Amino acid sequence: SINGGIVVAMTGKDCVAIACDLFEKIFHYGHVFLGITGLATDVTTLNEMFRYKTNLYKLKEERAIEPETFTQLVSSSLYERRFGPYFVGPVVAGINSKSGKPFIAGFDLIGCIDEAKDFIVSGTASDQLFGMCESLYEPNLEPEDLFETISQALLNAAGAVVYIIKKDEVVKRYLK
Amino acid sequence: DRYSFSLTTFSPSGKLGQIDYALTAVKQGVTSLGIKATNGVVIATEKKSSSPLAMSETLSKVSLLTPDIGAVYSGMGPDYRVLVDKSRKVAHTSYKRIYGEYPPTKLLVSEVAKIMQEATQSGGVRPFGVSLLIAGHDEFNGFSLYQVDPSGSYFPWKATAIGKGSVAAKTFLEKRWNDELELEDAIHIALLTLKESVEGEFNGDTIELAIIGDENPDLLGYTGIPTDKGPRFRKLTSQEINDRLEA
Amino acid sequence: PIVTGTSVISMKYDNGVIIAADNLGSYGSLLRFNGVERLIPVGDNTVVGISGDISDMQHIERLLKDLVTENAYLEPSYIFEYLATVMYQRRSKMNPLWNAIIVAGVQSNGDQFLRYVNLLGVTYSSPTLATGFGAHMANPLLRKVVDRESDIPKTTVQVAEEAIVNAMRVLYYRDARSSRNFSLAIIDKNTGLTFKKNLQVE
Amino acid sequence: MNIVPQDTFKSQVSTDQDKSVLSSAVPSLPDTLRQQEGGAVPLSTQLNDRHPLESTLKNWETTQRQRQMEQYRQIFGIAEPMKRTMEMEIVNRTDFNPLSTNGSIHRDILLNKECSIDWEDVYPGTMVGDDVHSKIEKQLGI
Amino acid sequence: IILGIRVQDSVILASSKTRQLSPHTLMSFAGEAGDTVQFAEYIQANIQLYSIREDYELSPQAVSSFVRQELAKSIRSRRPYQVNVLIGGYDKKKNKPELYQIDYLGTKVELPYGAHLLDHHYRPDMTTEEGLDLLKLCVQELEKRMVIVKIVDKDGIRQVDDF
Amino acid sequence: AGLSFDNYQRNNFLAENTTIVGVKFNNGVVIAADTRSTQGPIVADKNCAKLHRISPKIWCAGAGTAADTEAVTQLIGSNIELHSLYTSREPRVVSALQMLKQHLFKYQGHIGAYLIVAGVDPTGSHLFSIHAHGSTDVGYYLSLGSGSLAAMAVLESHWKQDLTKEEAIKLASDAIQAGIWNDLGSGSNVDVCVMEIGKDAEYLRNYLTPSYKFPRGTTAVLKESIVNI
Amino acid sequence: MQAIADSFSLVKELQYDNEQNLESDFVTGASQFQRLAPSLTVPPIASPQQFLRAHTTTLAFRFQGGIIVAKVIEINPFLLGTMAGGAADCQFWETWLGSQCRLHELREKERISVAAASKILSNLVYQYKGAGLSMGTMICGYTRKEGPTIYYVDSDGTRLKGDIFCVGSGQTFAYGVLDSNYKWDLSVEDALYLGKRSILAAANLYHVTEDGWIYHG
Amino acid sequence: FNPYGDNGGTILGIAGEDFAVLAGDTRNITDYSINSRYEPKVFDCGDNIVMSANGFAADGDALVKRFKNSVKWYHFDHNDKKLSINSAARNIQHLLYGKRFFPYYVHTIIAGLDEDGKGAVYSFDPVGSYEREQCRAGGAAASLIMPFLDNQVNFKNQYEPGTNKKPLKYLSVEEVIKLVRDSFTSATERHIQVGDGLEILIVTKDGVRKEFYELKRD
Amino acid sequence: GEVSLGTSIMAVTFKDGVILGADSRTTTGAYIANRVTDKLTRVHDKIWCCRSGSAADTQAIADIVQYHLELYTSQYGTPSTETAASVFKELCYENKDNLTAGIIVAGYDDKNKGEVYTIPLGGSVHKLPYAIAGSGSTFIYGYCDKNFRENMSKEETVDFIKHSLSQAIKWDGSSGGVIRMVVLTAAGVERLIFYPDEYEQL
Amino acid sequence: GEVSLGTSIMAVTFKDGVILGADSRTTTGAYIANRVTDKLTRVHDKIWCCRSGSAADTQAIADIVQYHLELYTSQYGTPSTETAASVFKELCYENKDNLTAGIIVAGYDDKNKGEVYTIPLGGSVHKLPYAIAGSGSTFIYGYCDKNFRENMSKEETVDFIKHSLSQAIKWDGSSGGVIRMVVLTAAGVERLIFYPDEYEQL
Repeated sequence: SINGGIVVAMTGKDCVAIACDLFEKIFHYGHVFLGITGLATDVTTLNEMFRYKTNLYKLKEERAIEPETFTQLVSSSLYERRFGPYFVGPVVAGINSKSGKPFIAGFDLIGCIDEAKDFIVSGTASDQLFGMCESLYEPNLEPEDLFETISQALLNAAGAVVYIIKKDEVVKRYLK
Repeated sequence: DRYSFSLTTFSPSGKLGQIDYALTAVKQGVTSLGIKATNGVVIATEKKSSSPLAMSETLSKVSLLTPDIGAVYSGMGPDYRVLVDKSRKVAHTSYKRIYGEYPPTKLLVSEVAKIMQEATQSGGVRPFGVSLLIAGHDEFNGFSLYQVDPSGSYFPWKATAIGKGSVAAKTFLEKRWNDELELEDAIHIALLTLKESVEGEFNGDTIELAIIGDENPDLLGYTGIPTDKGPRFRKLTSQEINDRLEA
Repeated sequence: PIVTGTSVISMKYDNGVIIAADNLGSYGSLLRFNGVERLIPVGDNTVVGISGDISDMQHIERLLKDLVTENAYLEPSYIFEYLATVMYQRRSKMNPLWNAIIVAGVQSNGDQFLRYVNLLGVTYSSPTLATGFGAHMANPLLRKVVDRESDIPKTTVQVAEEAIVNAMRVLYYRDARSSRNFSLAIIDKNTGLTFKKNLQVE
Repeated sequence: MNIVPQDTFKSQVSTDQDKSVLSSAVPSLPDTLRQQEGGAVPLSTQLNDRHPLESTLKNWETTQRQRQMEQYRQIFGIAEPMKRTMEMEIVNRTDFNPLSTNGSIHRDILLNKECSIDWEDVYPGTMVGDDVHSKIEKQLGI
Repeated sequence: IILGIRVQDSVILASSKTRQLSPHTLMSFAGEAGDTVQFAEYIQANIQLYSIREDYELSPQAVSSFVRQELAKSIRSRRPYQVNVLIGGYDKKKNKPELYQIDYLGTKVELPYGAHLLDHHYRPDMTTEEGLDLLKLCVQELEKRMVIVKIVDKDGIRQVDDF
Repeated sequence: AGLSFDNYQRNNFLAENTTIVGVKFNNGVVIAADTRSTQGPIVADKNCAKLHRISPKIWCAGAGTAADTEAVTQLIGSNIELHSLYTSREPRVVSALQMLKQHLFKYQGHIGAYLIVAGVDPTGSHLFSIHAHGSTDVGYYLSLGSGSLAAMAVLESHWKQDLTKEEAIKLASDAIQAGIWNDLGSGSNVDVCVMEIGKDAEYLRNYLTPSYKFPRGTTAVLKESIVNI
Repeated sequence: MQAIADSFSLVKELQYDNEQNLESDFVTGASQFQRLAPSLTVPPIASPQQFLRAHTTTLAFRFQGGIIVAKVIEINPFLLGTMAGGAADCQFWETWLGSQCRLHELREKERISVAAASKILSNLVYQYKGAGLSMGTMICGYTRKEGPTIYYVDSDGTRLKGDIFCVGSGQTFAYGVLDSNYKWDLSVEDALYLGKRSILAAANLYHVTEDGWIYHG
Repeated sequence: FNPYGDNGGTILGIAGEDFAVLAGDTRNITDYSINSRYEPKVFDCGDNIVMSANGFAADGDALVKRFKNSVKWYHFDHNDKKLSINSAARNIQHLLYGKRFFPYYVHTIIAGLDEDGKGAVYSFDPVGSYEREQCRAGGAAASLIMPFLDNQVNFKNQYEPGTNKKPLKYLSVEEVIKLVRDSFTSATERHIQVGDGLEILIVTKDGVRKEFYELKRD
Repeated sequence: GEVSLGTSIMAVTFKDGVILGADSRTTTGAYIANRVTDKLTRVHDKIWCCRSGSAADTQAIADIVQYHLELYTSQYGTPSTETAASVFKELCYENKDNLTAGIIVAGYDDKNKGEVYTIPLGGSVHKLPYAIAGSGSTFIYGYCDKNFRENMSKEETVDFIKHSLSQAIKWDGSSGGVIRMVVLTAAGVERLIFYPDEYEQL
Repeated sequence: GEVSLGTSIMAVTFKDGVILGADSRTTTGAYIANRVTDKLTRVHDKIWCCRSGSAADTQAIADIVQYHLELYTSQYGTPSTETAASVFKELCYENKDNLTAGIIVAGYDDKNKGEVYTIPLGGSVHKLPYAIAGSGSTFIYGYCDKNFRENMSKEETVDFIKHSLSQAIKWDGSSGGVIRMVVLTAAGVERLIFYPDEYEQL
């Protein structure tokens, strides 16, 4: 089944990583990347909704949404369906265009914000990957050391894709 | 009774009469003006009072819309007050409650313009008899100054003035404005323009002036969140205004 | 459980152990029976404090008097082991004793003894033990006096006693089933067992 | 004189209860194309196992308003609720705007909601029947 | 039962019903009686209204997106009815077949084949004759485990008596 | 409008398939909280900041459904901001309490936010608790969360009338430490906010704070591509 | 205004403020007997369906001369309906359907298509689907354009067309005996014979013609 | 009446070449309340056998007391013969399955040496399936403990850098002890139940050694 | 798990007016969430009430009553206690299916010189010389019925309320803390408080 | 639907012995099945008990007790009231899972000069100066606690029991009828009865 699976995001120096075990579950709205686990119907509905919202944002502001503002947009859009939520675990990752601050966040079904600075995991096998990330993770990884850390952690969580995000470029990679 | 005919309509000339008459009501209002500096914006106006027994400290013609955005008006004060209330409410509801941050000045101006425009379509209400100068700062658009007219049209300005003195003030600004003003220079030019525009007693209690500037952490009211930003809108006290006038 | 006993609190100190109980049996919300003594000294060197069902309390108190009467033909550890075994076998019989029990005392070698047991047979030691509501409110206060087993030699009997009285005061403030009257026992390796009846929160 | 909305369930149901969306071919059944609800499949019988809160949260404000009018009738007499209601209906009936979703600026003043937000303000929440003409026809009752 | 195969030239669909959404787009569906057919016919009426208004066929991807959206909107108000839909269409703009499946929750996925075995048989380069042979094989294995047949093509939709 | 119900029946069908304290003192009130956050047994985020701001001098901390406490707290902070602007007055803590309890009452307890609201206003210092059903009680000291019993035990053992600012901060941080040590849900750092009747509120983030990296090339890259945006 | 005032001016307790109640009890005229789509009372509770729950053989086939069908509600002189399921629900909804048909024929000045009539029926039954209305009406007729036409309609809202329908307790015996003989090119009295034989194998005749249905006893 | 509870805490068996490690946290839990910070969760059973019945504490104590008594009887009957680790495992299997319809609500691990002197670890289902294993975590944070160790003692999903598997290594007993240390440190950092201290039993051909290490008290 | 006002409340008419007294404990199960809560709620200057049942519904009701009565006072001058009781009755009754509230209303009113109304959970209203309610009232029905007298002095009524509420506190776990009283008379409103050391030693 | 002894029973020790009193109503729901039932049950000449809970289980228990105590008396002479209470305790406790019985035991015994034991539903035993039980006891806890005195005379204790049981009858629907009392003293056993016209006009 294509429902569920796992998404993880992780912070480096001047970079972030986001990865999932794969239909697709990582989306991007300009320079802000949203990973969503859960029901694939709800993943698709969230993708359509946040595409709508961020397109209207970009049209009204003449400006691409910043990851912190997109995080607040995701939070408020999830809470709107406080009763009968989407069965999803979204994760946002990105870098602020002005400050270059690498940013990650993750949410519950109703948009509580973790905003943890080190790493965020969601979905199936979350406690296994929490243990992996805690053990493997070290702060201030280089972009390629960050790639190795995220990709190895994901492979040991249980066919994967990795985005390495710089301020000015993004590298997309795949894993068996 | 299910319908009410539109109160605002085009004349055979193609001009919407009630819009022209609202702009005339604006022309009748007391002078107000605003000036972009490189490092701030000034907005100023006369506190005309119907009596010396009135409390000038209650004639709040300049009002905060957001910590980074302020408004002034000429014309029907009650309409301005209702528009300020609605603009604050929409700044919270439409934007702060969605994105967790205050709107940029451009979008709050657009929201005020939308509110003012719809009074021009309704068959139940007249248009608002006010034009607003809205000055503000945005993290990306920087300092900005907009003039909103009774039609709900708005344009960005480097400096402008509205009301009785509007034309003479706009000429004084056009000769005296330059792209290098500091906020203290803009404040001085604003005070000189209003001195030239005001009628009768010109003192720190017959004027009020607000600025958009750097953050004021002493106006934030709390300490210990170092990323958190003091308000950039600041009304000058009549003491400070008098200390400017002694220049 | 019909008539229930409120809560037992206890801590060990440099020379001994202190245990306290609020001498009250509640009939649901009705504070029906006062003067229900819930601290049961079992010879000179141990006190068994019992909480929960007062009828089961009086059955375990007679099991303990039976134990003493047979031994007359004890260490705290032996009384505990017997109690824990009874409790666990009653659990496995699906016929639990609805009680939580702390066996406090001093071993003949002079080691302080504190063990908790409940109707499940769950057991643990600690520098401080409390049952029921005392486990949430009293234990935080006693653990401020002896947080770790290296604090035991630092803690005088006067300070342990004042801490126990303060914790009983806090329980009386914040436990709706607490009485103002309570009993306190001090088991000291040097001075033996001191059992202060009918203390009052003040 | 109610705090929680009491009267909150339909006492009678019919295929024709929903007006303005009826089949022109057979004026007894809904128009499932014009409903645009995803077919007939939202049959009216499926109005079952509603969330316990929904039937009270939808009409909470209406109940508060009715209590307020009742209090004004008890204390001030029939004149005050009549005046309030007449004002409110004048506002509602003269504000026609098919493009705006926003509430009237004067409606908020009458409701004393000038300095109040609710989730209905924050979260104000189609191939057929969305047109301006459908709103004109609803409002005039064409 | 419903079944479909995307071939190099055509989409092949089979079922133990179906609605033609457009000359180059076909819908097949399975699920609860009434709910499923009322849904399918509301969908058909919508796609026909679009096609009339624009005088242009909606692409198979847009059709499947519309069906996904309408199914999700159908569920929101009521208990989810069991339904599954295969949409087979020839995209006359990209000039290639497309097959979409939509589950009872409105989960939509593009599939090479689906139903509501072939991994040992299915090849993307097959011709519609090979596809019809693979369909025959699949039905033979189905009758071992215990149809109307349609083709979608440059020349539209076709009935096949070789069931 | 409002909070949607639009997947209630859907999600039903599919399902068929902390320590916080407030401490009033002689000229103010201190509120403090731990900064652990947990999902199930798992620490979702250490150093989570639990002290919310309703107004410059009205601060809040909550338990129950975190998203609910956040949403209601930010809604009431918006209403308090707008009301302060409308009345040109520094907002009262009793006004926040009133509108917060009327909001929670409107939702009949289905919005599961339990809160301690502390603040200073022109009428003095105030400290309140609010429950998800909309019931309130005033106090001189309060505790909330899974560690509420341990913190209340500390407050009741050490609280006294006419605490000083420093003594009150000490008491509050001791009660949070007792929570951290005695409750599993509490842990990591202690946050404190101090409001004095004449003074700006002093927020004190983390007032108390009680290699395996693989060589490059370890992971089997399958292929690479550039995504641009 | 005065209307507003009179809203604030004993009738609340017995709910004779409610207009639909006044109509139901025939206070505000006979209007309850002046509405198409009769209004049905539902219990004012969170689970009406729970409160509600807590409360023959016939044949048809198409042939050269029309259809023979072998409790057949005379919906119209050109439409027949096999009452099946709850007799009350059948009698009521078939009478309502006959009235809808009469209105259609009046407005459009044509005999209704049997397809149209069966669709109207299935749509209404679907709209009440899940609340009572046990229903199995087989709809039979002849129209100059359509010719002989058969549609079954179900409580579940199924609608299905076919050359033969066998329903009821002996349906499998009737179907087996018929398929041993059925043809399109039957002669009229030959089709009557085959029909009677197939009913007798499952132990009324109605002959359906362009000029209406005929009963052969 | 529910005859079971969850007392939290965690256990970890690692088999070496000439050693086996059994580690467990010492914190005892009920609900969100700490019952004690030092219960010995792992036990020397004699005959160079170390045991821990993780799960419901009372059933673990019962099972380990029945096992120790069975060992006493094994010695009485067989004149102090060393119980073999396989015979110990079979004993514990029969002790467990005797509860088949009222099981000990525990996952239990024994560590020892086999007749070769090779490191041995066995783990048993509460109804007494068992396997010889090289390593096994158990308890609430087992999912945190194990994958790290499966990434540090084994090298699974690692490759020689750019040579798109790196070979596994034998580890000294102190090096695996240090890896247990680091693993439990990470788990107490991220799982609230992982105790205030880590106690490690080292089985060697010389006998059993006990080691204790402090962990964070929150 | 809503907050319910476990309580002992007691209003008594006397020669000069009415005294309304209450305990000050509130409980969440066995936990005392506040041990010094003020249960006496002013709805008007000389009109006071005590609340029982859920804290949320009773607080909402009492706030709506205070609104209604302030509006009334602004229109007609000071209401009678019968007016207030009528408003309480209407709110309790028309929401009876949704809200569980029981109210003792006490108030002074110079035409009536002090009145007491009790509104039990059903939303009946009964004027009485005195009323007792809450969990702890059950234990003192016989005491109040034997010891109550018409036209007591102020001091006699204060003594009577102290002895009654002290016995309610003695027997009920859900009530305790300080005793609080308001005295309502033509002279004004007087707050009174009695501490455990002033009423337990009775 | 078993018969439960809805009841107000009250035993009081006094200077010469003990008085045990009861109402005489028994109810099946709202129906009074017998309005003059004698709830006082002799288990020995000077040892009497009152029964509460189910009528069948308590009657079986009391008959087994009377058997056991007659056998005892035949072997050792007259039992003490503590013996009888022990037998009651053992029967109530070892059948506690099957039988619901609560007993007040009163008896005179020349070494002890009158004793009272109450055995609540749990099967605890508590010696008391006086005991009250049954539905109607709840309404008179405050009265008995305020008005009871140690070493009352016979006449004072009869008055006290009359006033208490009359208030219990007043407030409890499940208790009523005549009040019956036995006076147990060294002088013998004396039956007393008080009719409604003798205790309602109090």
